[PDB]
Amino acid sequence: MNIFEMLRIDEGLRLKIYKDTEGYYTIGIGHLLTKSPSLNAAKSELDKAIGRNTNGVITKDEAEKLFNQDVDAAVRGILRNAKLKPVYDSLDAVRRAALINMVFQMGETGVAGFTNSLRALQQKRWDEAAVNLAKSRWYNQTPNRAKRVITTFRTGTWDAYK
Ligand SMILES: [Cl-]
Ligand SMILES: [Cl-]
Repeated sequence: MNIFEMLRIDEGLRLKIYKDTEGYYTIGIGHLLTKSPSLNAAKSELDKAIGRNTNGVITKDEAEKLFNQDVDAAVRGILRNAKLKPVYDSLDAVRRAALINMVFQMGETGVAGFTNSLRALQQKRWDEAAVNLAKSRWYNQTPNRAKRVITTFRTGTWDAYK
């Protein structure tokens, strides 16, 4: 298992514009298009993203290309974030994947704010981190996905995804 596979399971794959868990227009494998309430605005952001008039539909290859960029951007924002990088550098391969998942989902800023959980992860206090991560709007809005990531940090295995 790896990051791609992991996120592919958490986000799914949709080839037409859809609303995410927050009601925002999205496409592909969790590619957010816009927070605006307008489908037209979504369609425009979509064509700009793919470089063609899509009519709000893309192909699988196109979804995968957006995914590749998105995963890459997430890793890179982790590496540039002064709060995130030290954490990521301290972790093993499997837990690094869980930090990337959260960043993909919530954005770097959102993640950099789990101050307390970051500190526990960095100190390798697994159970403490897991408990703290659960006290979040994140866990209350998307509990099954959050439990999966949390278990990942707790155990350092892919068990939650098999
Ligand atoms: Cl260490
Ligand atoms: Cl809470």
